[PDB]
Amino acid sequence: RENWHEEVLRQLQQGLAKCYSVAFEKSGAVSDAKITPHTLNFVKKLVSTFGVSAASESLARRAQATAQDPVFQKL
Amino acid sequence: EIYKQRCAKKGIEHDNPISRYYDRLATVQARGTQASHQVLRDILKEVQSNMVPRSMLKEWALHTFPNATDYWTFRKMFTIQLALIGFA
Repeated sequence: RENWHEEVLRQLQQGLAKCYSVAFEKSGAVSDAKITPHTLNFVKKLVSTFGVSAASESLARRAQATAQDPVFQKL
Repeated sequence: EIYKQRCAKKGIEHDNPISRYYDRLATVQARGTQASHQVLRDILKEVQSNMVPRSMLKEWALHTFPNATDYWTFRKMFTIQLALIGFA
């Protein structure tokens, strides 16, 4: 599984693709088009979760320890 | 990825044509009118003339396959595979 940088990058790209689809749907009304509730919820999920069976438990423990990174916190 | 490599070598951003398309639509719509088919044609012609020339993929293939046999085989395979993909 990918590290948090790559996860946030992937989610940003997916949200941008969805935004482009909405933009072409609202092509009639550029400069007036607003974001759909779907994109709003997507970005809310991204900001709430900013990227971050013994193997899965150890991976979860590592991810919990990963949040201590000050650079990740500032970003 | 081919298109992005061509843009990086040229130094331009790959999402520029989309931005140009929406900027032109906003400019026309700001004049209180909807874009006609001719406006879309003019936008595509502008993108082709300025940002994305017709020959990007060809120039990439010419660089990538300098051997004539390799170029021919690649192009023929590409043609038939695209025929099947478009059919599907």
